[PDB]
Amino acid sequence: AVPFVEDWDLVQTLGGEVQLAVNRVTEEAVAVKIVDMKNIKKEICINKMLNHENVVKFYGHRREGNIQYLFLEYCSGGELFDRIEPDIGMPEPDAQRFFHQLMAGVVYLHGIGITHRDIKPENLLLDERDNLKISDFGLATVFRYNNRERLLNKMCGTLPYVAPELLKRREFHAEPVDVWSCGIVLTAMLAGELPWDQPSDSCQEYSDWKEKKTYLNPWKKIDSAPLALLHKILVENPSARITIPDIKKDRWYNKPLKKGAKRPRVTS
Ligand SMILES: CCn1c(=O)c2c(C)n[nH]c2c2ccccc21
Repeated sequence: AVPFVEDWDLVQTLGGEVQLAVNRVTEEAVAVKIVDMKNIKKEICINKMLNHENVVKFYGHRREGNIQYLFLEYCSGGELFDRIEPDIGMPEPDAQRFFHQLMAGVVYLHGIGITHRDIKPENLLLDERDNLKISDFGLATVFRYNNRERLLNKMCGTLPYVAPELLKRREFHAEPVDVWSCGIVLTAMLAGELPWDQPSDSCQEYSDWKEKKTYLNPWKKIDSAPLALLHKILVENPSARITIPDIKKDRWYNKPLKKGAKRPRVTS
């Protein structure tokens, strides 16, 4: 009915490319991922299955020849990456809250049989109230279908975030890989640095971690409570690695640290 409601002005480059689009009539904002098909099909397919408060909402897609347009939730708070101060990290209570939200999103995805495969701060966006949303399902895949798990073998992800089994084994379970990358994200949040270029014994920093030399860099900056959680996540053997239901029982995970968003108040 309302004449111009389907018109969106592309106002600014967010990061093919991602454009911030604003509705001509309502002024509602959305992100438009523009992909020059000249993976997308899978990405759209996967997005249509998604509906969760810690996952970037998918509004739809439009053809237009060789260009694919994916309409996605706009996250005005930007990337989590930008909230991490180099060599420092961020306040522990903030890191805990983002970690809780990240686990909520991951539990949701795993519950529907989807693995993201590329969790890292660049792919974790923040809304207007600093709620974290998992983004970019370009590398995502179905690991469970009709209640049967399929083992993965494709090497996907980003080296500093990738689990060591993906470098050492032909096949591996999907879920522990996403848990591992969440561990590296937690490290980045608390220390403002990545612990190693990749989880290989040829990597001095990685061997040092396996030898428990936590008086070294990023580890010494942590705090014993979140560090004990990291000791459970960053375990080389994915079969021994902590699972999400057990992360949710962790002492640090459950430690009261952060006050809720401060609301207006006065005194009489
Ligand atoms: C360029 C990376 N990027 C996105 O991909 C995206 C999406 C999708 N929604 N909101 C954003 C977004 C918002 C602020 C800054 C970067 C962003």
